[PDB]
Amino acid sequence: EIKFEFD
Amino acid sequence: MEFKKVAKETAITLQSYLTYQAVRLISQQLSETNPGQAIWLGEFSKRHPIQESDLYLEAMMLENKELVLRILTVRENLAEGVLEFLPEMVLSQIKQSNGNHRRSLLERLTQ
Amino acid sequence: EFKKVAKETAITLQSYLTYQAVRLISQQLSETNPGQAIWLGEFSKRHPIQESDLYLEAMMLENKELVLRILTVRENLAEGVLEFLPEMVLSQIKQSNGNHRRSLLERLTQ
Repeated sequence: EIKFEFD
Repeated sequence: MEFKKVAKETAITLQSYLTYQAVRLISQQLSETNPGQAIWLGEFSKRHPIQESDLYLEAMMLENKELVLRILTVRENLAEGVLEFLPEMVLSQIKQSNGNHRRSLLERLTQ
Repeated sequence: EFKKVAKETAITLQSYLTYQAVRLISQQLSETNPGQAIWLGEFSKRHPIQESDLYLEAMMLENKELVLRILTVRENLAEGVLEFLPEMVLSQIKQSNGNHRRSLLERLTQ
């Protein structure tokens, strides 16, 4: 898994 | 009002998201086509916050230029296949989530 | 064609808008009641806004008034913003694609 997150 | 700033931030985040989403689809293919490439990509993705689209891509340049070009293409295909359906889907989903949440809590008060 | 990617993107967009709502409200609070802004600050450390329904639910155990305020603001933000994004992101990606392409090809030279 490559994760996406909003800073 | 002035929902313009929020829109700028949202569009940026979306751009980065779709990039992520391309990198994802590509890595799916590599895991099946060129497993070493696939794992390379993972190890790269860990060194670089993919949600910094541009930083991510500028860094990638310096290491695997063919892949960078591929992402830019895959992301834009995704962008076109997906964007029009978004305002409906989100607004509709928000209304629904809004519904359930209100019911849930407005009823939780009687408990 | 890419329905499963539409699903995941909308879900993100939902949570992102929830996030953005918590961010306006957090600014108002920081003026109005400092006490709650601090609280909302650390609430967001204990619960990831990116999984927004779980976030709102957890908040219900603590500040139901706010959960409700979030729901209203997030839908407003949605209304103001959603219909604009597909022109915006597209034309942005295109631009970006252009600049990355130019920049990559010019490195092959220099």
